[PDB]
Amino acid sequence: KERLLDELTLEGVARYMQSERCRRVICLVGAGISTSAGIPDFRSPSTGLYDNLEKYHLPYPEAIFEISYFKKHPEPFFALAKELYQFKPTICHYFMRLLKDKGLLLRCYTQNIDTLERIAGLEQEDLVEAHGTFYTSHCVSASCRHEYPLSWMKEKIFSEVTPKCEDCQSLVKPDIVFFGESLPARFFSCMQSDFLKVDLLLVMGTSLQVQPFASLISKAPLSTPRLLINKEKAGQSDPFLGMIMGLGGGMDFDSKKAYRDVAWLGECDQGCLALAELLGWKKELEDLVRREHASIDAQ
Amino acid sequence: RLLDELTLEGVARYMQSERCRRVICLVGAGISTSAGIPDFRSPSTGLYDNLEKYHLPYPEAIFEISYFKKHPEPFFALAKELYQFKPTICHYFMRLLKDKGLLLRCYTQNIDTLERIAGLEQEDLVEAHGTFYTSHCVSASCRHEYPLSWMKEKIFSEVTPKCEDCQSLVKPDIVFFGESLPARFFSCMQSDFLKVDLLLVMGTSLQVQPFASLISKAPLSTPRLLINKEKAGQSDPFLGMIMGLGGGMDFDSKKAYRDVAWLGECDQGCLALAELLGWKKELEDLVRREHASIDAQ
Ligand SMILES: Nc1ncnc2c1ncn2[C@@H]1O[C@H](COP(=O)(O)OP(=O)(O)OC[C@H]2O[C@H](O)[C@H](O)[C@@H]2O)[C@@H](O)[C@H]1O
Ligand SMILES: Nc1ncnc2c1ncn2[C@@H]1O[C@H](COP(=O)(O)OP(=O)(O)OC[C@H]2O[C@H](O)[C@H](O)[C@@H]2O)[C@@H](O)[C@H]1O
Ligand SMILES: [Zn+2]
Ligand SMILES: [Zn+2]
Repeated sequence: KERLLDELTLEGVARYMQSERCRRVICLVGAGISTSAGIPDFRSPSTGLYDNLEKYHLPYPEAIFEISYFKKHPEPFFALAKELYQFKPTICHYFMRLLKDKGLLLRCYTQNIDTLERIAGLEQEDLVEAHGTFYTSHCVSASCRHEYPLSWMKEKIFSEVTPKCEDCQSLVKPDIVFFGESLPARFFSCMQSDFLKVDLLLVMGTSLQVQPFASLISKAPLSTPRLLINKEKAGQSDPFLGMIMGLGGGMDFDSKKAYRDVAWLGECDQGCLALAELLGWKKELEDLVRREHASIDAQ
Repeated sequence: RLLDELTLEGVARYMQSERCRRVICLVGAGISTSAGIPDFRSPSTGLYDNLEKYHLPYPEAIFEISYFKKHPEPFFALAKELYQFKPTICHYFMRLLKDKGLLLRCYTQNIDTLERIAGLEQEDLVEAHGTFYTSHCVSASCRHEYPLSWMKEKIFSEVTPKCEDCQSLVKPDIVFFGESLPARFFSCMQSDFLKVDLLLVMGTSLQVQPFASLISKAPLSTPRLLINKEKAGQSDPFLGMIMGLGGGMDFDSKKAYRDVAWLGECDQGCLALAELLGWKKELEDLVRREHASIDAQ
């Protein structure tokens, strides 16, 4: 339990990052880093997806990604799946690409399934897609588990055909993680190793409202500084009934005892630009975004 | 490793040793079922399966602070509909721990007061999910306290309570979803869990935070005995899990070292351990005496 930051501010963190002790950075990201791109997050008021599902007549919004409700009524999820089937990465994404190219990125653990991380240039080794992906789909039966490709899933989706296994006739779904579902093994293999020697955590665009992902901030050493770049504070709350975080497993930005957590409130993109400038990468970042976006438009 | 075998017998042997000086009990609604009080989440019998008459979006809503401010009628309806019972053998076993200087603390999620009626004192107790005894206005600015008498009159009168000052809702200090827990929970927690030699967990599903976190707060060497109808706290990780990652029980893996599950009724598990400890007759005599006294208006 050591304080490495000279001051609990973005500036202090930048200074720390340009030190030699800071070699390994883990990024923890959610849907907030993609809103600037046109993709809605989940729990933002009025705007968020969970406030926009009335037409599916769910008992509650999370039901649409809940494995039991799904097996019982899979039609809504696939309707929503086609209703929301291109986007470009954000400055946040390319800031993470920069971290990678500057040899500071041990890993990015993401809750998103938009693939903007890959598109931003991150490779699979760099990525833990904590909540799955659409690229591959599987028959839900544990015996069968027959794999099916993205082309097949699309066909079924836009063909408005509820996918079934050609073999067992069971339901087939994309390997995105539903509530009640187990997370990809890679999530666990990479976590056991990654968090033992991490020098900085960068949390961005997440409300930290789901487990086990929320536990990740607790897995880092107590000395490891943690910076949240988010429109609102997350992970900091007094203990209340139904809280997601484990007791003492959250962030401490403001208490008298606060020593390693820093909260920059605003758009992810602007926090990333600010940090870059403090680091001296602002024009390199800008040029990376203009170039990549340009190269994208050409396609 | 402190337990010689992961069995009730190994726990009893450990408890008779000199290394077991302080015991913390963690209890839930399952320790009160044998007295006629239903739990929350047991299928069909549990309360959350018996709230259809209130037409809730989900059962927990009836104890959720937001739905409550929007729709306070169902709660009070239930509050009078569920407004006497006697403590069970499990409660008196905890009283027995108290009488033998082994009980550091009992943390309870229950609000039925059978722990007090059973003979536990305020200092022995952490009522983690509050109490019906006192009631407060929901406004943080107001926070006008009201007595049990006030709340009863209002409830049995079918009168939705309002604050005399701000006209906002008034509710008993039982902890709803979204509500902060009593400060004493955290103050007692910080000190208690540095010096606990045994966790005894009874009659809870460990499905709500921050109470579920308490098992992770104990030292890694401290044995943990669950006495419950079903195994609790031991699950593979999944999206939506309540437990923090690695914060649960390990009864059955190859790496298990300290956690033991005794599956059955709480009263029978307490009788079995008592027997093992040589306290069974003393326990049965305590229960008989105190129940007799109770019957005596
Ligand atoms: N443009 C932005 N700039 C900065 N912060 C933002 C921005 N947009 C949103 N935020 C903040 O970003 C946060 C977004 O909160 P949430 O929408 O809950 O997204 P999640 O990724 O954490 O959801 C996790 C899981 O929940 C689901 O069940 C799925 O399983 C998901 O995988 C909020 O604090 C916003 O204020
Ligand atoms: N007679 C019995 N003997 C042994 N175990 C029993 C018995 N009866 C029930 N059980 C077990 O007892 C366990 C009771 O499970 P739950 O019904 O969730 O009660 P909680 O106290 O943990 O609820 C915690 C909070 O949740 C609410 O929101 C309130 O806020 C509560 O404070 C089950 O596993 C049964 O198998
Ligand atoms: Zn199949
Ligand atoms: Zn008031």
